[PDB]
Amino acid sequence: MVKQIESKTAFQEALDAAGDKLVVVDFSATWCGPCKMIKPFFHSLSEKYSNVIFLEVDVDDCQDVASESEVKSMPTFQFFKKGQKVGEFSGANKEKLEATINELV
Repeated sequence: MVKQIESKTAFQEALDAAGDKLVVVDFSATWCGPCKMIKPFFHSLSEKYSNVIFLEVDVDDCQDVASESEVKSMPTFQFFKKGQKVGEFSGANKEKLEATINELV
């Protein structure tokens, strides 16, 4: 389903552990309306796409991770393959989320 990532070390470990699998990271804030709107879906997609690793980073708790990641809006989705960022977009756009998961593997 979804793993909460709570430090830069945990982030790097998850990217390393993923091997060749696509990783999708939701940079989110609990208070933010579009994040509330997408949250159950990000979850649903994670069950439809069971070979994809789904991560969440709370930007208010993990401010250093959010800074490093160059986040400026929420939700922001970043996509990784073998440690490399291969896609990114923001907004609670379910169609784009699911399609991007398919485009990147």
